[PDB]
Amino acid sequence: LFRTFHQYYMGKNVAFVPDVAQKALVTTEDLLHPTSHRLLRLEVHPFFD
Amino acid sequence: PTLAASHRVMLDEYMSNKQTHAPVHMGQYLIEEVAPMKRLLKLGNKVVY
Amino acid sequence: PTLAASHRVMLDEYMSNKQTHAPVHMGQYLIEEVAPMKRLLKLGNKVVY
Amino acid sequence: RIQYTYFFPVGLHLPVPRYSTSVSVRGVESPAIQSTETWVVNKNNVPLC
Amino acid sequence: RIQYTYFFPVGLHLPVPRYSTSVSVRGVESPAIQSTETWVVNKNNVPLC
Amino acid sequence: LHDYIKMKAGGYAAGVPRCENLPGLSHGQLATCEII
Amino acid sequence: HPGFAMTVVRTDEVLAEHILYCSRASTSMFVGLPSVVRREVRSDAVTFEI
Amino acid sequence: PTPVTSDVAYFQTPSNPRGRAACVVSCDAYSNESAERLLYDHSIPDPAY
Amino acid sequence: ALDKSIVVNLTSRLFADELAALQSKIGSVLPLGDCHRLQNIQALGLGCVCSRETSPDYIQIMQYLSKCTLAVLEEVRPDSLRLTRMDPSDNLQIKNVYAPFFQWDSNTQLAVLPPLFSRKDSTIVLESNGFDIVFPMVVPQQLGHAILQQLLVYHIYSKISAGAPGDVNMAELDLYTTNVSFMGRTYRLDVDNTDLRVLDDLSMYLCILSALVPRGCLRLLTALVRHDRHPLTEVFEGVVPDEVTRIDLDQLSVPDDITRMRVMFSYLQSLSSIFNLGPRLHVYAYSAETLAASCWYSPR
Repeated sequence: LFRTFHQYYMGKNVAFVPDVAQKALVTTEDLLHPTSHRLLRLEVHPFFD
Repeated sequence: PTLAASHRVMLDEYMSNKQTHAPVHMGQYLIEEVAPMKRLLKLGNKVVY
Repeated sequence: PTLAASHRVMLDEYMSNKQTHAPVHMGQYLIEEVAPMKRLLKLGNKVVY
Repeated sequence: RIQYTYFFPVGLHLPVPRYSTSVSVRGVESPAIQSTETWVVNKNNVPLC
Repeated sequence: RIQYTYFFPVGLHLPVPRYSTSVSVRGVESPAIQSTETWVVNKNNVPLC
Repeated sequence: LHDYIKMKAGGYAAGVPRCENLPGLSHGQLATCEII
Repeated sequence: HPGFAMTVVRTDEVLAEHILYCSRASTSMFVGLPSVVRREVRSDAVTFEI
Repeated sequence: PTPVTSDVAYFQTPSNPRGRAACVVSCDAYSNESAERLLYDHSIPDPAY
Repeated sequence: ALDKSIVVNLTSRLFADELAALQSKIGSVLPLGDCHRLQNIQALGLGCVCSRETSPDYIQIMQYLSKCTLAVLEEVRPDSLRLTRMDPSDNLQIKNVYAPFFQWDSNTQLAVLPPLFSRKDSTIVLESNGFDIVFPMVVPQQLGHAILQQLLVYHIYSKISAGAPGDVNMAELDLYTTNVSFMGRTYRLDVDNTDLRVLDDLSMYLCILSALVPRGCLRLLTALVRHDRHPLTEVFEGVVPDEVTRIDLDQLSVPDDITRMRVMFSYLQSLSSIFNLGPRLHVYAYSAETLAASCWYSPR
């Protein structure tokens, strides 16, 4: 588990952010604002991700 | 839209007084119907046209 | 000026009873419109001239 | 003959700064209850869940 | 075609001896709240934040 | 930084002005609102 | 809440319908005589001017 | 299936079960690509709201 | 009280397919080597110069353009046409049918050019008489001097590829040359993958100039050295390249530089004669949805 660990965290770039992390901080109305498509195209029905 | 109330209360408060009506409570709500037809609501014998 | 209400409440107290209107609360307020034209506000079917 | 389409919600939730307008209700107001039903009045003036 | 202007505030504050001239509102009471919006009834009678 | 803010916030046709980003209104001529 | 409150202005249109009253004989009218000018003579069309 | 925080103020007013309005008489004649922009875009806030 | 009407009679009736292609226009521009009122079909096209059997050229059109008399269609009866003569400083109405469709503008200036484009786009082939009629290419002048401009560049670099194809990249060629950017507008022409050859003789000329012309100025610089020699021309040592001033007139003998300096100026005039324009008509007023114009002719 050292070699699972050093080889991921050694010299890392800007750390990526997935969709689900991006939805789960943004507040209740802020999603429904027209500044954003790329959090609303992937909202289709609340059972699937 | 039509009549609705998310508890039996606000239907009774709807037919009680139309003028001093309250549309939103802390838990529930109401929608007064807006339609090209009206009716005579007839709980008991109170009539709200 | 026209209508404003810093919480949702005082629009309802504007249209429920106009004579015993509540214009100011601790944090909230209202401005009655004064304009050369006067409409019929129609939330639901309660009518304020 | 004339048709129409009516519009209708059920089972919602309102935001955190809750408020009241009603003078006379002592029931619901505890903020832990959550409504899961509505009430509609028919042709026959009969409430239905 | 007569035009006009319409003066309009949002996001205000009131001084130390706050009060409540009020028929009935159970809701917003505390001085911890600070309202940051207003509401205007539309030409077509829809309140918009 | 200017390429950040415009993302986070936001011509003529036959002699009549016409914005491209609205293909229709419903509530009449869309008014303007200002900042002081 | 940021550091300030703010005020908003708008406009409006009203397609009014107006009543114009004018009293009797407050304008004298001087009316000349109509004259003819021609312009833009093509080989397929001829346009005038009054 | 409606989100839990779609606010009730939409529902009293004649409107659509869609999240957007859908009047097409607003658009031009014969502009299919322009008339789809009313229904399905998410940069343009609604002809409703 | 003058009259003008040019009726063109025919031998054979037109087919039901040809007449609809000639009702596609009703007013256009035809060169017409005539002053009579009755005329045979062998002159109203450009097949007198530009035809199938001989190879087409681009001077002999532009010679024939300024020499000739323009005319405007009015009507296509099945028996016969009916053209209208173009007086110098006349006034009439013009529609366009031209391929590809270059959108007009009112208050502009027009030149008359030959079709160097696709043959299906250019002409209308008659089978009733087996004789072509070819239309001239009516383009505004700035566009006409720009549509010639990069195509003339396009034809020169084609011949480099056949000799040695490792010198010109076609992506660099099909991006900077077949694109027209005027009136804020873009256009795209025909690349012609059939084989072009209309604009070859300019490329035969202008490249044979480019060894003759900068050889030519060194003799003219050492020509008339005086203190009458004009004071503006002292300046133009700064414009002449550094390599040009290292040429002797030694190796080219004196009986040969005669044969240069006549042939020097001969191309420099005949190329001016076609770059300076052809017969023209200015259009003052115009509407787009009708395509009808309003002209006044300007001869040359």
